[PDB]
Amino acid sequence: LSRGLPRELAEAVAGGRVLVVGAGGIGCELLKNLVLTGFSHIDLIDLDTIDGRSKAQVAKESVLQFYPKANIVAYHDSIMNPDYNVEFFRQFILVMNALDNRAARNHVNRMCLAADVPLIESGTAGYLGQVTTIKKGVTECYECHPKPTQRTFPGCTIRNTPSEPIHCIVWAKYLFNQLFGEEDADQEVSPDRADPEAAWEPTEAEAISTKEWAKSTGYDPVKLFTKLFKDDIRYLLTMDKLWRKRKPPVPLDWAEVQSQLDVKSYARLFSKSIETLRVHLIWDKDDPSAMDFVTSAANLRMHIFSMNMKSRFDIKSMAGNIIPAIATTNAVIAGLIVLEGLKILSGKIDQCRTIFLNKQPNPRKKLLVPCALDPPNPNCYVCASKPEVTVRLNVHKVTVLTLQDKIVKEKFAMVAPDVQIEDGKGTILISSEEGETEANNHKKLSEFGIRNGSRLQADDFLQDYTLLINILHSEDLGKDVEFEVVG
Amino acid sequence: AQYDRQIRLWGLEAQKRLRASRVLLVGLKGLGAEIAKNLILAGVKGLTMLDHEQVTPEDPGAQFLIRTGSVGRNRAEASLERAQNLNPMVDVKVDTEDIEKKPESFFTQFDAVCLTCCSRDVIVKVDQICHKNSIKFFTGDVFGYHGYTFANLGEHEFVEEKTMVKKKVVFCPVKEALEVDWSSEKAKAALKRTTSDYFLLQVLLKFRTDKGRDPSSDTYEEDSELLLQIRNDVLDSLGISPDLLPEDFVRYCFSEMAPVCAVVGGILAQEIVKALSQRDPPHNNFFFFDGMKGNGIVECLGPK
Ligand SMILES: COC(=O)[C@H]1[C@H]2C=C[C@]([C@H](Cc3ccc(C)cc3)Nc3ccccc3)(O2)[C@H]1C(=O)OC
Ligand SMILES: [Mg+2]
Ligand SMILES: [Zn+2]
Repeated sequence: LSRGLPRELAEAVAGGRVLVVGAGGIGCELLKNLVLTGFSHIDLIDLDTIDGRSKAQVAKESVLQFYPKANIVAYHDSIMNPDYNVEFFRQFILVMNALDNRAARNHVNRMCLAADVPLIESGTAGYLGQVTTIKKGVTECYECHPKPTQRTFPGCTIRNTPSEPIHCIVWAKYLFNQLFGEEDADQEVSPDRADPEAAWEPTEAEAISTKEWAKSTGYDPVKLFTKLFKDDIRYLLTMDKLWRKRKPPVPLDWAEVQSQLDVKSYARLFSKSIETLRVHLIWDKDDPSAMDFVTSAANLRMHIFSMNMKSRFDIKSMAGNIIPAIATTNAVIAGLIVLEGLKILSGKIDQCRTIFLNKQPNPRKKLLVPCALDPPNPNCYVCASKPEVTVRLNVHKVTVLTLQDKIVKEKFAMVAPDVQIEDGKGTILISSEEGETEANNHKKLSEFGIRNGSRLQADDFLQDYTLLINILHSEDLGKDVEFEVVG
Repeated sequence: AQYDRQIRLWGLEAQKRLRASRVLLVGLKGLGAEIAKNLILAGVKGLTMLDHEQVTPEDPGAQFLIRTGSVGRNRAEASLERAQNLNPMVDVKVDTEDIEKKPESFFTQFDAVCLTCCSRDVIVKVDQICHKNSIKFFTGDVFGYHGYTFANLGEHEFVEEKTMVKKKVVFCPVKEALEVDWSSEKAKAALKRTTSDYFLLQVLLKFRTDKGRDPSSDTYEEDSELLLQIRNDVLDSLGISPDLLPEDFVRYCFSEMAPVCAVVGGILAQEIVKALSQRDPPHNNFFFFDGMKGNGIVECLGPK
């Protein structure tokens, strides 16, 4: 044995090349566990691109401070770049995901299926977490069953350094819970002076709650715009260590932004939803005054930290599974991930399990619950053989551009699609090569003969993925729905 | 409903109680390093890292808090700089004296005590001192793919959400938890439902007592033969079939693995956090982790 591992397994770990997709989330804990376990050849990549610099390169610098003899290969291009093709993924015996972006996780899932490389997926949600292994033809893939978007963030990011844009919607949802709901310490919105990155030193005079300052004030909307959007922001500026590489925020004044998505109107909506809610609690995403309070409070913070704001329909679509993070959950999940990787490097993929991390023991005293990996879903539209879907739309109103961007790229998560019509002639609708089918984007689908029952063959050659799309013409739906997937 | 608001104000005070708690951590090896990192990041007032051992040439070159090439100096001293950098608000003290030679007055300054890499006699003695001073007691260890945590919180009260109430949970001393009478008829039934990791802990504690060390990968041949002998002596002493712990256990309980340290250290540190803050129910009283099967089992052994 070598450090508890067999001699053959320690050699595979030392010579094995693994890929970590994502520098944030569990990535920090995962990089530590990989290096301490003995993984020498580690590749790190994220979703950003440069012309410091990328997140992977920044994370590599901190790793070498803990262990200079580590062989970290950091990439400064996004994993979504077409250069990272199947041949790139085939270099690794193991891929571990640390991202939470669904579109990128769908892409990595398809790349690992095409490369026949095991993919370890995971998720966190407060005390809860899970780890599973994806292998082509053996287990179900990441898209065999739909899964909600993970919106679990540490309190340090939501309160002090919110990197746009979902972190402000979480801050607005935390603000709703503190003022008009069950006050919780995990959902505080005040500046986090306990953030280890802040290195908060007290002043000379320093020798408080958000709901209490609104209780005695009687929930004054103009006073709540104060303190929360100008005094807390100016208190974030007193923590100097937070604004060395990232741009600092600028406060907002009520007497100035009101005198001169719309910018100055969201401040008016912020004061309108507070008066309605104080007359009326559990947050409801279908409530008129609740969603208006979140939309106004989030967009106000998105402008304070310098970024393009978002519409109300986009705020409503998000803010679904908002669970505050627990740092120990990442440490537990990251440890399980490497444990599952050791089984894969041992050639014992049959010993891999889906492991659930529970908050409290189940009826059988299990806090960590393993279960057998499920077989591939025969109805999965991604990993099944010759997958097919049915799309209901109006062929006379839907343009080729809408088919390209909203249906094939957005809904079906294709990066560089090629779409042709199964009409015998192989009529080309969409080409992944720029400069070919741009003149089709404005045309309606019916201008190419697409009618009820027409079949479109969508190919994404980067993902090695082919999807047959059956068209169901329908003039119902409504003037707000352009398409919908059957089933 | 006047008592309802008394609980609400005491529930939001859980974070202030955590930021005001001081913790003693004994043993800064693989498991202790993870526990220290999680507690320091959690924001406790202070953490005292006590370790009398020094970095040996047999220690792995790649370590969390100990810089490469620190063979010769105290393990707690070498861990100080990296541990303190995790959170400047936490004052991290370093102690180098033997834990077994410390006076009882030394422990009174702490709200919680967590022991790693300690013998059974030290584990019981410290748990008795902590119960004598109303100090929350924890212990844990890792070995191969397995790990364990134990908690003795005495009579512990906390706040749990239904929608929020207060409850009380009674813990038993570690001495009673480590010597369970299996001759009762009801105990023999629970014996069928008790994970074998509990007896794996008994075998390894007896190994650490006799050999004065944990099983080592270098001496795997002689150690695995002794472990097979100890499991026969211990399980016969308890009136249990030695086959309750399968013979192949010697293959998965050697050395300390980094992923197992992260799992056990994550569960243990979170139990310390919820105990110091008196929020959410704590595990009563054992947690056993099997890295090969992916099992994390909570057992209540000791009472009755
Ligand atoms: C700036 O943070 C980061 O970029 C991350 C990223 C880069 C480095 C980092 C680190 C990775 C790591 C590799 C090897 C060894 C022996 C230890 C750690 N993990 C970590 C996790 C939890 C507490 C501290 C450190 O993983 C992490 C760090 O240094 O945290 C401040
Ligand atoms: Mg790619
Ligand atoms: Zn699938």
